[PDB]
Amino acid sequence: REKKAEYFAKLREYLEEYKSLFVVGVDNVSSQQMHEVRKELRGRAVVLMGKNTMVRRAIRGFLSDLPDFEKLLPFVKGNVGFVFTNEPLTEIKNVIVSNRVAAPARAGAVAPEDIWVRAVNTGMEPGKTSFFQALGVPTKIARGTIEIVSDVKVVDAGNKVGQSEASLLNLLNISPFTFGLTVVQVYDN
Amino acid sequence: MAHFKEYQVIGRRLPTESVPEPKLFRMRIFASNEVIAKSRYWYFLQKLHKVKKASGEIVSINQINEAHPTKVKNFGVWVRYDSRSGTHNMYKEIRDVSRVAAVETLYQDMAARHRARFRSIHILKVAEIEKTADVKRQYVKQFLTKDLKFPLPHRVQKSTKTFSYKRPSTFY
Amino acid sequence: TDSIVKASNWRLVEVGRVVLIKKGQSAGKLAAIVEIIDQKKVLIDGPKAGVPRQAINLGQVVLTPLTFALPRGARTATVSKKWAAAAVCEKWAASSWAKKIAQRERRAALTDFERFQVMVLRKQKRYTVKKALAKA
Amino acid sequence: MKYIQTEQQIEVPEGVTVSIKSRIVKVVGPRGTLTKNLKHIDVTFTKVNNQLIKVAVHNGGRKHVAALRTVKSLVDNMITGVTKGYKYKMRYVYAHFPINVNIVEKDGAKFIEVRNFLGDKKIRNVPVRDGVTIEFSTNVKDEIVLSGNSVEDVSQNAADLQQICRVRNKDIRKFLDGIYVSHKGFITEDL
RNA sequence: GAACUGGCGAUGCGGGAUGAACCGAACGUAGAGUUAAGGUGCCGGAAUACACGCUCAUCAGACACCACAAAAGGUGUUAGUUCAUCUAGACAGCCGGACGGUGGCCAUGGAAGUCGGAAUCCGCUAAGGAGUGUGUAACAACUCACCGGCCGAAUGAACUAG
Repeated sequence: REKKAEYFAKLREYLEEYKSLFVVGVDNVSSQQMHEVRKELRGRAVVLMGKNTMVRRAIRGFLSDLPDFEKLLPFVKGNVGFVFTNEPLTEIKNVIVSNRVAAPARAGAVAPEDIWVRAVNTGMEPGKTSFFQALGVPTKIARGTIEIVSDVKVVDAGNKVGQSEASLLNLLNISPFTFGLTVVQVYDN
Repeated sequence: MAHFKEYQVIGRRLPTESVPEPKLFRMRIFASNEVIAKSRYWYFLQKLHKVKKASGEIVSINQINEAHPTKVKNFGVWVRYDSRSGTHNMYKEIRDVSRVAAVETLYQDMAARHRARFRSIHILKVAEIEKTADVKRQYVKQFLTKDLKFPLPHRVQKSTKTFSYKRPSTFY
Repeated sequence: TDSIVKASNWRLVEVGRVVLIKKGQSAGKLAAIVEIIDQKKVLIDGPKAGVPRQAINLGQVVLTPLTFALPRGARTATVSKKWAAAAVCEKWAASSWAKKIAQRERRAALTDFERFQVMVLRKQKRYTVKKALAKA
Repeated sequence: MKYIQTEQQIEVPEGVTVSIKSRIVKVVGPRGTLTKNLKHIDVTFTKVNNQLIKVAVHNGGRKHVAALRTVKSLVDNMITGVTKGYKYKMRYVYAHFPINVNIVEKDGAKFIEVRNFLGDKKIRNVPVRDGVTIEFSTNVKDEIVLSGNSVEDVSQNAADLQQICRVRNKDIRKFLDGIYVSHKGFITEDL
């Protein structure tokens, strides 16, 4: 026993006094969205959707790691992760204020509503946006006063995204789709 | 050639007036007749030591006999042979009844799976393995367990006569 | 409400099953399988029948449905004693195969006078059978 | 090499049962009956005691032994189907031209019509075979569900439909409007 | 063109769609057993026996000189060579790793992980990277790496030739 102590006989043994519970599942989301918000108070969060080393655990049986884990006891198949966090949830709405410049999401996912935001002039040259033959964007300009000739809806929810349609369209510095709740349980003993 | 035999051979490399009593070399070789046996022994001696048939003698030949022909035996075999691109060094094992039948099966197996005619094979050793849990290959490790119950279905059988009324079956 | 399967039971090769040969030096003498090498080659024994101990290919041998308990790797002194103890000949000759063999042998061996006897007796049997079959 | 004797266990519950001819197999259970012909490789079956059927083969190569577990999969899957039912949920997706699907009986045939698929205007027909039914899924938008006992018939029908709803001569990754499976399960749950 | 022997227009043919030159072989009339450098189910005179292998080939393959194949390759099938793990029980049933450098340089009102050029380590030591690709011509940059939940046995990698 040389390296295993640094995980079992070190971290868990020095923090075998936790009674919090934050069970989350990354089914299909931008991983860093949940990761940075689990962090920010960095150094107290690490995903550990584990593996099957419980035969060895029972061989060395003297853990008593989480007695509050008796709820999904017939779920020995892709179990949730033994992650240790004891953070508060009354911090984001008072301590941190006026961020407003975070990074957008993957840029490409499906939006909830069909919205066309009005574009303001900036004084730049046209870029590499000569790929729109399929559906396109019929528009007309007349010194700022823009006029759309026909509307197009591209896709609904429940379908994967294209490849080269996220270059110079969303130039407002807005995250297109984070806006959701993904969590299995949030308890304290 | 025919069904194999095998002999022990002893040569001497005839003496000299200044250096009498040579060292007396022995080998044991597999063949079909005493003549080709001694010829192939001389061939191996040519290859492995400096001596010539015009400068030697065969001091003894003996057609040995295997001891216990009743006991089925597990024989490991080492061989070095040449092929259409290069040479190799192979090792196998066979469950058989005697060493002559072992080598007879080995030559057919090599001619099957490597096209190694008799003119390109020479055996290094054939030894016995006596205990269990020492075989290696899963085409001979089967028949060691207890109770080898199995049929061999589809019992075909020919007919000396050319015609037949009953339209036979193949039960067994 | 049953899960029926027929039988799927055919005759096997196994230490103890007496066998019969068809072509070779001995030619038609029972023998007892004692050991097994691989799919084709084994060694058999039949000392009371007078065959030596040797190895024969299974294609050269015919099987039988009789058998009895044997230990592996035995030899003549044991297999002959077990053969005599089981007394296979008490039931083999009683079986409906050696009787047909003896029938073949006698029918091939008998001569002209016996043939004429069999002819007249076959006329007798035909008469007797057809008598009872005609009326009823 | 040359596995002289290799077998595989297969279980059967008490409610159902099976009868094997020389080469034909016939399962019967509460949901119904089923039959199948195995004149393909000829491997042996051996009963043990009303619950355990051993499939077996003797002397063969890997090509000859693979068929053993193949027929094990066939038989245990089909008995699972006849004792538990199978179902396939497929979905519709459309970009701008919504689909119009319907079921139409005529001469005891029961075909399915598809319309407004990328603007076509003459019928896209597809038939259905016995032992399987379909109902348009209520309280949910743009789905269909096949449900049956066997698996080969229903999977083939679903594949036939999802292959018929194909398009050519357009962009190869922009157009993704058609029909495709989504869920594969049983008519019952955990039984 | 030529040396060596056995062959030649003028030199007698088994094998094949013929015979100088594909092996060159020496010749009585009725007169033995085998073959000249032979194959046998039928082109028929003769054994549809014996032991292991490829063989599905949706262009199979078939007997010397003779009437044919190699770029480059095959978890298609058999047989081997070598190297590392296993009853101190690992594989195939899902995850992520962004502390300082990542705000690193081009005539002092603006350049946040190399458009025009050098460089990829440390204290850290189960997480803990200046990155194969990287939104206005960087300021707002996401995916992935010895670690971690039941059962229970052979598996993994690289080569060799039929």
